[PDB]
Amino acid sequence: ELDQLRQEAEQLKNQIRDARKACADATLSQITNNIDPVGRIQMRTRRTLRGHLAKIYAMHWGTDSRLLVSASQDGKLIIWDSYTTNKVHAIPLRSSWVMTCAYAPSGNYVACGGLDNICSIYNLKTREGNVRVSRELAGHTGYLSCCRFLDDNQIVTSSGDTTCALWDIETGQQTTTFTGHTGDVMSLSLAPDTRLFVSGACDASAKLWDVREGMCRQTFTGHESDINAICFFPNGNAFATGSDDATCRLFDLRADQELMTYSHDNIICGITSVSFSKSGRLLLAGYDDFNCNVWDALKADRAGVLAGHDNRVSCLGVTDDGMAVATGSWDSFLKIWN
Amino acid sequence: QVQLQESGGGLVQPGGSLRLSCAASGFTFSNYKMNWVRQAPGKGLEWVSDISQSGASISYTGSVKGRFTISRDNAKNTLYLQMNSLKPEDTAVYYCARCPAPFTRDCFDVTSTTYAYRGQGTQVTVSS
Amino acid sequence: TASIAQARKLVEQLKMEANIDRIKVSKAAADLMAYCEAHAKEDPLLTPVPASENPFR
Amino acid sequence: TEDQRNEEKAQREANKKIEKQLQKDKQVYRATHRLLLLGAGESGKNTIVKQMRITSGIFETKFQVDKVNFHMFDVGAQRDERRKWIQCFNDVTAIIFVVASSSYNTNRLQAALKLFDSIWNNKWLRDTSVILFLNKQDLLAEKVLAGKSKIEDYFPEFARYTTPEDATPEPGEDPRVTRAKYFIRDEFLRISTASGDGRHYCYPHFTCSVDTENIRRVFNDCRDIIQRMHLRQYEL
Amino acid sequence: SPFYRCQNTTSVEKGNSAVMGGVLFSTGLLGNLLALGLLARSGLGPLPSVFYMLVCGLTVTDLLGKCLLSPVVLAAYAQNRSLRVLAPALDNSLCQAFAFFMSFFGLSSTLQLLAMALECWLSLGHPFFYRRHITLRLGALVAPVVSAFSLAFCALPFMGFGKFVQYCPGTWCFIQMVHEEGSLSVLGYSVLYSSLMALLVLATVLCNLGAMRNLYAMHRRLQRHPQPLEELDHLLLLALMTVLFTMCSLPVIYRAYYGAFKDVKEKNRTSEEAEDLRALRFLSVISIVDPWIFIIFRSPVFRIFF
Ligand SMILES: CC(C)CCC[C@@H](C)[C@H]1CC[C@H]2[C@@H]3CC=C4C[C@@H](O)CC[C@]4(C)[C@H]3CC[C@]12C
Ligand SMILES: CC(C)CCC[C@@H](C)[C@H]1CC[C@H]2[C@@H]3CC=C4C[C@@H](O)CC[C@]4(C)[C@H]3CC[C@]12C
Ligand SMILES: CC(C)CCC[C@@H](C)[C@H]1CC[C@H]2[C@@H]3CC=C4C[C@@H](O)CC[C@]4(C)[C@H]3CC[C@]12C
Ligand SMILES: CC(C)CCC[C@@H](C)[C@H]1CC[C@H]2[C@@H]3CC=C4C[C@@H](O)CC[C@]4(C)[C@H]3CC[C@]12C
Ligand SMILES: CC(C)CCC[C@@H](C)[C@H]1CC[C@H]2[C@@H]3CC=C4C[C@@H](O)CC[C@]4(C)[C@H]3CC[C@]12C
Ligand SMILES: O=C(O)CCCCCC[C@H]1C(=O)NC(=O)N1CC[C@@H](O)C1CCCCC1
Repeated sequence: ELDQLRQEAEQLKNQIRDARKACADATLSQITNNIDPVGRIQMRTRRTLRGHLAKIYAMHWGTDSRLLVSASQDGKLIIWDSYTTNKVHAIPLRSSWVMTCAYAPSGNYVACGGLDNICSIYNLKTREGNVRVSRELAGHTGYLSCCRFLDDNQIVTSSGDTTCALWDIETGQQTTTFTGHTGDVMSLSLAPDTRLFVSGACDASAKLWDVREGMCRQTFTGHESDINAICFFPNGNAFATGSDDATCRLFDLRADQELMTYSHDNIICGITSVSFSKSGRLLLAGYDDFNCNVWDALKADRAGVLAGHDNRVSCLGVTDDGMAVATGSWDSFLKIWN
Repeated sequence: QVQLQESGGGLVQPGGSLRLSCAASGFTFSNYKMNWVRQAPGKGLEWVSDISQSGASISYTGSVKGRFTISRDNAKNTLYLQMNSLKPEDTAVYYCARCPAPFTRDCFDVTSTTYAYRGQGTQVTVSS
Repeated sequence: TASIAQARKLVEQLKMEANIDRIKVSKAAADLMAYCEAHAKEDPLLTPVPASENPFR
Repeated sequence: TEDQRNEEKAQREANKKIEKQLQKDKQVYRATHRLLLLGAGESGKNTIVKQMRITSGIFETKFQVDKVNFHMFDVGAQRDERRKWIQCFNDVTAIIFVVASSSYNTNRLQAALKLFDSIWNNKWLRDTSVILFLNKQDLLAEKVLAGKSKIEDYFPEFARYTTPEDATPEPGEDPRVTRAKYFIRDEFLRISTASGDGRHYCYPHFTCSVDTENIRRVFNDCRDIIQRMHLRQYEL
Repeated sequence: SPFYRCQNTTSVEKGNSAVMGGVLFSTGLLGNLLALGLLARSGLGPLPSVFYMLVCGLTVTDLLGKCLLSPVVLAAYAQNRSLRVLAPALDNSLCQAFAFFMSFFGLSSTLQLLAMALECWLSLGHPFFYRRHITLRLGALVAPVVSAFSLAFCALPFMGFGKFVQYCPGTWCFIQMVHEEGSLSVLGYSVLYSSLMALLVLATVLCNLGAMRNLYAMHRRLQRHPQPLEELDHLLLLALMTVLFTMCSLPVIYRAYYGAFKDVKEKNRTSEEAEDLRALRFLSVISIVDPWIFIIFRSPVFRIFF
């Protein structure tokens, strides 16, 4: 009987592929060939942040574009001031091997987790003035890879259990569970409207899920290796994914197929982080070659290179306003380029 | 999407010979190290053999050395496993596994849980 | 049960995803280009932001 | 803007306090030695953890040896796909890899060998030393002494293997048990010595689940590792 | 008759030249220049370390002393005039300051060598202590503190404890290693300096021996089962460094002790002056040997051909 299901899945995949090919009347590269190239931009590090002991693994810019949060595997979550570089808070994490961090839009709460399979929340604006654990989400059966805040009460988290979870911080329970991924989920990305989110699960494929409906609304299978980075396009209709194959791939939610690919022959190492600028014209992807490549979102060419880090790049974040971009690496130093 | 289609397996008597063939698609077959593993009835995944990208470095398990021959053809993205002499204990479902990342030699495809880069496998049975 | 339940869920999700409102790639590319050229000047990274306006001096 | 300058001074004082905290902590961390305990499911690693300690995805065991703090981390309750999270332990002092030598037939020894090879060849682990604990030597001895579990049936090369000259057999141990032990050791030695030099080293130690001296061994190994990392400083 | 015949002589005596000092200056200058060039190439691109900063400080100290000292001695011969008259603008300077700088640089080089040996010994024999208590902090304040201590110790002759006198060649001045009665006030400073030098030399030798002993066990442990530099070559480098440092530092100490205690029966002033000059001739070789042993022989660029 399993042969019937196998044949049904095969013919459904063939039909979906034929449909995607039928909608491929043109290609983004041939239409963008008329766009003026960005050329070259010599971005330099304007601020250097020092104080982290172990390799930094996660980072997330705040909506205020002033304070930033960085997590190191020494059990430390540091809040830095972008303008003055002064550390605001230094939360000691109960779990040393932290792998994710999220700065709430309002800045009242910050989430972080890791191999402990527990997502701890910390309130930065307690009446006492100190930072204390607010909630503990210990329902996951795997390491927390990435997390992002939808609001002051709802939070999406990705765990090594191959399933994402939307939690209500107030009750501390799984409000919704997203299942379907084959491998371990690595990164998360919240759309501008906070209604849909995408993520890769080490299966060379990404899945767009709806926060309210709680189901895999769409799926993409453009990549060829494990996906480690993902970020929504500023418009919310597309997103770029980075994989260990040393190539970034753009996918549109409406096209249901890959739009373009950014890669180069000399670039053979894996990818760790990817993000878009305010306008989305520049795609900044962090590579294991100790530098970050800024590609043109339309010309598919290397518009810039940030080779200021001496160790692997772990996280990369662009402010909502797009003034500067913070690139963290395993060297325990955060560099803000502008 | 990554796709691996195994075929060539079937019934055989003790001492026979088979030639399993795995057709790959959805990636650069030459940039990844290939492996043959097997799962016996009522048993866990068992690594059989491995062949590197260029096909120079080859390795087999102790119970397979000098009995099976692994090979690859990057000109068509295909893997081959010639079993010269089989025995009853060789009955199993054979799977073809790919390296997790390219340009690497550290494999983690012996995972018991569902591996995202393995084919459906081919059932081979040996009986007198 | 699990071996067949996984395939059942996969087929169900594939059916649900096959009937989506897929859009042409030309229109998506045009929309992306329009969005890029619209906020081009509003991107401090794409265009050279003045030194005075830059808080990172 | 006097208020702005006052806020800046307050933030500077807070940053100085945080720098002191990060300093009193740079001090506690570099003095503590982190270790990653790994091994097959059928291995006696649980017994070793129990002896050393006498829902969470990671368990921590803190123990002091010669006034030196060692934090051993077990990655239990985690999926067997280790290719991703293992990279998190690149800076650990050592990886205590416990393999059951008596678990050879499926053939779990082959799976342990493949896992050790993958760990030794992993890009981000090329600078991390691996302490190989060939645990359950009593079971291997009992199986090879009075038993029909012929090793050549699962390792044809064993038919041509002979006890090396540098072998230090235990007084009273049967020559066959020592031969099997040193063969299982060379099985890992061939893998560890072919893709490593001046980056990481393997420390094979014949141990048992109930042996307490294992702790000491780790300590010793740690010293070696550290010393060797110190020798690297003398290279301009 | 005055023991230091050239104590008040205005002209440089005959029978010697500057070739001896000239070669010792040129070789040391080239060595220090190559060392600093390699250090700059490393800093522009490796990463800083305690040993790196210590070696940099040692090389900087040596270069400032081949340079503050040698040009004066060369000009002395060039104009055929002793230090007391080589600069008529001065009256009694460049004679007492010359020996001041010489002793300061010697003591600082000895202290920095001892500090490096102790750091290596603590790192190789007590890894936990090194990882707990060192840092590049100690590696940054060690050299300034050593220089300050050397200055404070060598400034004593300007306080009624110790004196500087000129020797037969007339182109250089040093501590009054010999007095006629035994003015304890003068001999005390010489004896203290000699004792400090001997203690530092012995400590450095012991630290190097301990480092080599630790490396031999490490060598065997690397031998059994488990381009880069090995440990059996660091052993030879440390042994050569120790041997040369001892053979260059023992002569001056021996001469000081001899002038302090065993010369009550005066002996052939000519031979004594010759031996006093020779002692420093060998002592100056430490600054020429350190740059090659600590950097050049360790730099990969040199080992490719060597
Ligand atoms: C490559 C660097 C180290 C320079 C080479 C070292 C040379 C210049 C050193 C090593 C030993 C030194 C000699 C040590 C002893 C004497 C005897 C003395 O009565 C005259 C000077 C003389 C002859 C020294 C001259 C300089 C010397 C020859
Ligand atoms: C790498 C870092 C630690 C710097 C190196 C150490 C510094 C502090 C050392 C290197 C050489 C030293 C100088 C060497 C020579 C002289 C002239 C002498 O009259 C004493 C002061 C002075 C000027 C020394 C003071 C300190 C000094 C500048
Ligand atoms: C600047 C560093 C490198 C060296 C220190 C400066 C050197 C060149 C200076 C310091 C003292 C100087 C000497 C002192 C006085 C005189 C008097 C003059 O009638 C002849 C030259 C002579 C003998 C000078 C030569 C140059 C000299 C040695
Ligand atoms: C402190 C370091 C950095 C600089 C060293 C300054 C040196 C050159 C100074 C310090 C003390 C000075 C001496 C103090 C007193 C006298 C007595 C006078 O009748 C002749 C010169 C002489 C002997 C001075 C020469 C220069 C001198 C040695
Ligand atoms: C651990 C760090 C952060 C704090 C170190 C502060 C103190 C203990 C350090 C700073 C500079 C150091 C000194 C600098 C150089 C020397 C030369 C050595 O031959 C004797 C010890 C001595 C004198 C050091 C002793 C310890 C020292 C005084
Ligand atoms: O010929 C003569 O009159 C003898 C010259 C007097 C000795 C050499 C002085 C000078 C030179 O002349 N050649 C050098 O290299 N000098 C510099 C050495 C100098 O670093 C060292 C530091 C440590 C203690 C001892 C001196």
